[PDB]
Amino acid sequence: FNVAHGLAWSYYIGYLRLILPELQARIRTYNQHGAVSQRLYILLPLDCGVPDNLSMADPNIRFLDKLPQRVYSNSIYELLENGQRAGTCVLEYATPLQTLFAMSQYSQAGFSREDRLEQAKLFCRTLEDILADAPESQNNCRLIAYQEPFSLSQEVLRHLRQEEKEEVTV
Amino acid sequence: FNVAHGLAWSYYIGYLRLILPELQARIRTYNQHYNVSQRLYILLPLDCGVPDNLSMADPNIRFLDKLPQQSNSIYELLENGQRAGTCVLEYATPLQTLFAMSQYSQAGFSREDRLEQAKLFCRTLEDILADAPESQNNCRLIAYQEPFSLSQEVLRHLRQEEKEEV
Amino acid sequence: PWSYYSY
Repeated sequence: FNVAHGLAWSYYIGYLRLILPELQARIRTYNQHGAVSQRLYILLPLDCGVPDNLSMADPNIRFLDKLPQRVYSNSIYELLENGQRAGTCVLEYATPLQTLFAMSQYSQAGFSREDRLEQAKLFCRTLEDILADAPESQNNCRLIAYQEPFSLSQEVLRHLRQEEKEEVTV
Repeated sequence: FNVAHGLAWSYYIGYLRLILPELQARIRTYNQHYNVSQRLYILLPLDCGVPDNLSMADPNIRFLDKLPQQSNSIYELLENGQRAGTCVLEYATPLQTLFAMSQYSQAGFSREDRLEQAKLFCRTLEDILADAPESQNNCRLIAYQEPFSLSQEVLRHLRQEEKEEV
Repeated sequence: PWSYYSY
């Protein structure tokens, strides 16, 4: 009874597959007006704790604007270092992770905190395999899996600079 | 391996648990007028084929109104052009996720796998609602395998519910 | 509907 399989497939079939194909084009139009990354960075906190505002999780992550255009709203966030803009990217949480959290607060589910973490890892692996064989192929999508004990802004910044490195070497 | 498990739990955790608790109150406030049923009837077509308009599936199923808040819609059921029943009718949306996977070659999801997961989705959702407080027996599942009148199949369940109520 | 994820 692996609930992550359904959550991952539904997350790709019902959401990721419908916003990723034209994601770059929306970013390119924005970048015509600083610069924004080309990929959608999805945060996968293995504790399955998704706050309503990303600014709370890390003070160095601050809202900048929403990416201009079923229709779904993605928003561009800027990451800070000593109060200075070190990176800006489209950041969003893995929404199915809250479904794992709500199940663990549902006594009739039998979902323990250990089961939630275990399913969170399965959700991350399955989405990886899905996107790997996917037309978007993570070419517009990066997966951020992190287990809080940690600067979240530093972890996304590390991947952003690596993406820029790849963009100029390859 | 079984993708229906996630779809069922997500459908209950992310949707059913948030509309079912107050469903009767919204229907009761609506039912103040025209002094209909108290349950949410979910259609589970085992073909995983969800039309955009329910009127197409059966011409005897017609839209009447949307349940006002305190989005679900109230449908009217016909028999020989006469209204024989009125209820809040809706599809099990995760069934389209099963259909889209069957049209995704990279998934490895065959038409036989779609039916198997559709049946598993129905059984799993049944057990979930059985042990659920929010269910309150205000939600009934209509599972039907197309070969049958869908309007008649729902009608059979509405009259049974009224029978039990008295 | 099933706009479970952000919209």
